[PDB]
Amino acid sequence: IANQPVVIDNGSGVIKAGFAGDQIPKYCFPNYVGRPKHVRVMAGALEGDIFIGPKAEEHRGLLSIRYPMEHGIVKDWNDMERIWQYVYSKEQLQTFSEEHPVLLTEAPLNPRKNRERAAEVFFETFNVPALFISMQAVLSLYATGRTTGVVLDSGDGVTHAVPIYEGFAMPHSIMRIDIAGRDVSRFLRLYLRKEGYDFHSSSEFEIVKAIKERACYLSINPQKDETLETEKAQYYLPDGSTIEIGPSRFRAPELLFRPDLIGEESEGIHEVLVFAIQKSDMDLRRTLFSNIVLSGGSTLFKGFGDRLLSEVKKLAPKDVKIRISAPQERLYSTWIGGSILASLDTFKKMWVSKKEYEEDGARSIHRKTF
Amino acid sequence: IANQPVVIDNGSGVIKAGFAGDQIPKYCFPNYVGRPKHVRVMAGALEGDIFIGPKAEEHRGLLSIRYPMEHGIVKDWNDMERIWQYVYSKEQLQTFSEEHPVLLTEAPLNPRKNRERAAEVFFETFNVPALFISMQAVLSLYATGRTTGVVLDSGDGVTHAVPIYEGFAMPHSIMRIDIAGRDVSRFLRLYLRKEGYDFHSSSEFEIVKAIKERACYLSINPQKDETLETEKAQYYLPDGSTIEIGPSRFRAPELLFRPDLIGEESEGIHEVLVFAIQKSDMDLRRTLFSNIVLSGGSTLFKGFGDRLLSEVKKLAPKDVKIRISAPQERLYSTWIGGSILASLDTFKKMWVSKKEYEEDGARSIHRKTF
Amino acid sequence: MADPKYADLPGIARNEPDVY
Amino acid sequence: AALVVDNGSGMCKAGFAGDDAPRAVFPSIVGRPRHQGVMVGMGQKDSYVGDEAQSKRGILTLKYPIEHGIVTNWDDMEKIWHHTFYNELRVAPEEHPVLLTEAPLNPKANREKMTQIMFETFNTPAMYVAIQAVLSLYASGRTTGIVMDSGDGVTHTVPIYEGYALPHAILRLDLAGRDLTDYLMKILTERGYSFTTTAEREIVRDIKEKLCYVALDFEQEMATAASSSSLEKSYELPDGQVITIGNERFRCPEALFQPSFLGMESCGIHETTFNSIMKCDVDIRKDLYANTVLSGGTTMYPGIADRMQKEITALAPSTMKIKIIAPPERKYSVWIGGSILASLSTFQQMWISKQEYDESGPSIVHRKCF
Ligand SMILES: Nc1ncnc2c1ncn2[C@@H]1O[C@H](COP(=O)(O)OP(=O)(O)OP(=O)(O)O)[C@@H](O)[C@H]1O
Ligand SMILES: Nc1ncnc2c1ncn2[C@@H]1O[C@H](COP(=O)(O)OP(=O)(O)O)[C@@H](O)[C@H]1O
Ligand SMILES: Nc1ncnc2c1ncn2[C@@H]1O[C@H](COP(=O)(O)OP(=O)(O)O)[C@@H](O)[C@H]1O
Repeated sequence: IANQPVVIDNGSGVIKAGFAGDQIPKYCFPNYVGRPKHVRVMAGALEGDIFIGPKAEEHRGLLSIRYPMEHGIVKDWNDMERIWQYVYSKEQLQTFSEEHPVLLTEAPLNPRKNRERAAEVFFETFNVPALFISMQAVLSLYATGRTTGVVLDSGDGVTHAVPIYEGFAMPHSIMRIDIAGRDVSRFLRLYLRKEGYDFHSSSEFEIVKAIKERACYLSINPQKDETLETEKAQYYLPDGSTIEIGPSRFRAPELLFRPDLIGEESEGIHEVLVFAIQKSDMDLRRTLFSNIVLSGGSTLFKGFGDRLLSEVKKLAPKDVKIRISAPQERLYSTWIGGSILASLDTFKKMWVSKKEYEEDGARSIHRKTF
Repeated sequence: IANQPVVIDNGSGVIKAGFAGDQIPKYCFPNYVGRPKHVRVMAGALEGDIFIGPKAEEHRGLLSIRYPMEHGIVKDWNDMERIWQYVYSKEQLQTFSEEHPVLLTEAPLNPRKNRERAAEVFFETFNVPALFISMQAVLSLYATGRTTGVVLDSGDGVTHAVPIYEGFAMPHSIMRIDIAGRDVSRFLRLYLRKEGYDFHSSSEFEIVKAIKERACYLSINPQKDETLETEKAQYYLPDGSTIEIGPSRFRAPELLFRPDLIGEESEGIHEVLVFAIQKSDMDLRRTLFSNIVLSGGSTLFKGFGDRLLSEVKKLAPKDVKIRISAPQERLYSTWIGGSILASLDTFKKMWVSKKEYEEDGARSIHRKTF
Repeated sequence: MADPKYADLPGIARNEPDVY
Repeated sequence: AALVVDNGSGMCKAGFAGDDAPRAVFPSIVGRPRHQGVMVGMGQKDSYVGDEAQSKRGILTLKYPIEHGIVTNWDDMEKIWHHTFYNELRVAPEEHPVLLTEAPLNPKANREKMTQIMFETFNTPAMYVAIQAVLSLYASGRTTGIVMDSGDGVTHTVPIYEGYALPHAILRLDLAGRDLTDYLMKILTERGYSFTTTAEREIVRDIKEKLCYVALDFEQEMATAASSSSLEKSYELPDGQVITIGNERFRCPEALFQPSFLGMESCGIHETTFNSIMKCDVDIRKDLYANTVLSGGTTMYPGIADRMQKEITALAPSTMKIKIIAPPERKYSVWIGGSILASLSTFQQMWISKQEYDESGPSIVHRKCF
């Protein structure tokens, strides 16, 4: 049973879905379950009581949204089962889980219990013929067509940098933080309350993400932007009430570089990139500096790559060619590589079959991934 | 110019004032501006047409009461200027604004525009020599004599839990909710209309506050009180007409713990107290649980402290020593600490001088408060 | 190509100049 | 099969389920005569009801049982129900189920007493109590939209989105048609047309229905009234006497938009609807602005929809597209909605039964309502 396999690119922010051997994912929607706050007195209302995908995006105001995954670690397992069921259902894929093999994704250095419980869901509740779990960095390099590359990614949950060299992922050189797009959006919300405009509800939270996506930029020199007085640019809500953002637009993404702003001493994006290259072997460093690949949504800020270059120039050894590459399709880079990996004939050997899972259990899944 | 400095403990419900080094604030009056509804035909009437303090409390029924400050954020700035002018005038303090320095108070995580506009009023309309804005939590600990401990407070405006360990306030663990005494009094009024005894006028609103203060209690188990049938205890109004209160007395202050009743998904007092402790670093959590300080008027409900402990026992880790301390004068906690802080010799270094404000501006005030 | 989010004029990469 | 009975404070409307318009339409009045020791000839009714009280108005003390949507005298309300079923409709209440209506934010005891009278006294097989605004929205056809319902009893607002009512955003208002009728009667006395007795209360009510209209701009209409006498219309009474008033046409229903005339100290109907929409969630305001539904007799003044469009646009941001749904049949919109609700097949499982009432009691209705 070797049908056209499915590529479920997981993530706390957005969940991409579709079939193998495609250019772009057809089914992209945000990873959250929406349930109504209010009472439904009047008949002919929105049925189901559980809202996932474009219905939830359309009807935010009703729904008390709650994210099942935080930092690539599913907290609420019932909510992810409903989302994965919604992905497979007639509203998106229009196919059964029994037909196609599954390509799952996870962030590196995650809890092994979550990986086991993920496999349990796909093998038992859904009846998958074969499952395979993979990393974000390996898939990003598949999409570009390279083998050598440091993959500095920045999603909604996790930021990390896996240094791969000619098809050799070094597991001990991996640097990871739990500071990313969601924490920047949460940090922007806190600033907007200090400015004046308060947002508190979960439906109301996604307005702050939309402000962060649209009107934010990274200053090349933050001390210079502090000393100077900002212009105070405007933004229109779905309501229509105007919001003067002020200095919070440039100070919000500084959480990525200075994680001491949230009050949680970590490395930072630029330090993680340097530390990943430094932890690897001596002869591999110059090739890893030349091949720096970007991916994820929190790399899309204005002047992000310019500042990320300047920080590498400050930290790294002098007179070395730094090249921070970044494709046009950064958001779907991880899905594209999964679709390419799924289309290859070697894919049949790498996966974990249902029969192999029933015999061995979790140990066989831990062996095949690494 | 270092005269005996004035303390002005600002608040939405009540405003308290006096001088430094005093045991209790001599001048406690409610923070609102009453203006007459009816026309004055006959001569020899109440002059001025803007009533503040005991005259307004005496003549409620005449005056259309309106509060300038909601949730520790003044909306009507002209009314607060008139209140501050009434504080300084001969009817209360009998002093000039030019002589004494000022200790103002504000809640944490407020709009910075209000803080600048507060400073402009004190420096320009009044001609203050030195101003200093401080937090309610830091002052409450000054009053008790401690340095360690979480300060749970709940006035008429704001409920916020600030964790401070040995003179180190953690700004990123400061939780805040706009669910305090005013919203409880508003929720009690809405319940009394469901019972039968409706109130609508602004002078008539203060009768609901008097009912909230006197005849209310927080039950330990809310589900057990819901199943049981109430006795319908009485309360006599200022007129004379009796009111059987019923289940509206005990379900009204439940708003503080269950903010879903009014229709706003927030934390609640008990969650805010736990969340503030959890946001801090691991080693400080056990000391923060052992030192919990209560403050404000909305902590004075019957069986409030008993319910708080039961909620902490439910949420917090098991086998930890919980201790919810409080002062005897819970309403005068923040003022006494300010009077202590004002009388210290260091207070001269902390404040924003008039010369420093004229040179720099708002930046120097944002540099000295926090 | 089709889909909601893209960036126009960032470029594929930012590279330091190669010396002799 | 089912009967719909909109127990309005003014006109008590009733009929059958699945109908275009109600059969039984009459003013909810119970006129008791002048009790003097002198006899009366050839027999008469001790207490008249409905159209009989309106016909023989000159003698009878016209007392309405419902005051502000609240049943004051229950024996009077019981006589009107009896008059609705047996005399007007000509059908027993034991055979047919009975849909009733009350305004939102009413006393909880009134539903229980209304239901007790239906089951114990009238012996109804099944009953239900609906919100008036919910039915008015259901008569109009839309699932989404705020309903500015306004009768002689109570003006109120209920914002609903995609068949989800927002109970906490509801705002009941004390201003209503009866208060406008009393205001018109007072300003008539100011220009030498004194109406004291309750027989003249219906004449001034009938004057209010014919002549009065909502002003587009009030200060402009006051200026034109002083200049010209073309606006000054004439109305002949039941008696041959005829009277002429100039200022009082536009000035009477202005009390809705300026409650200060009546002495209520409340928000006007234009800004009460705005304040209701702002209390809702921020994401679902556009649809509430688009579907600003009107209903009841107090929305039957000519040019009221134009004044609502002017005032709501003035309050709201400039980017918003304001629109008032004002149908031709908005006077009887509450009853039409009940007829459509009764006609649906889903409503057959939503009724209360006799056996369920005997098990639970009057408190079962609060669960069934919303
Ligand atoms: N053409 C009209 N123009 C202005 N006002 C009117 C007109 N017709 C009726 N009214 C007012 O509205 C009332 C009619 O009542 P309506 O049809 O709104 O039902 P109701 O008895 O108020 O019940 P509900 O409160 O459920 O609407 C009358 O008492 C009168 O004061
Ligand atoms: N143009 C943009 N600018 C800034 N941030 C963005 C942009 N687009 C998306 N984001 C952020 O990145 C997140 C999506 O990134 P993604 O790589 O899909 O995360 P994941 O794969 O972990 O779900 C969103 O939650 C959003 O906050
Ligand atoms: N004994 C009491 N029981 C319950 N609530 C009270 C009691 N005394 C005062 N309150 C409420 O708490 C408020 C006083 O708290 P306070 O902290 O002084 O408010 P502020 O924010 O104005 O400083 C009053 O406005 C009142 O509504």
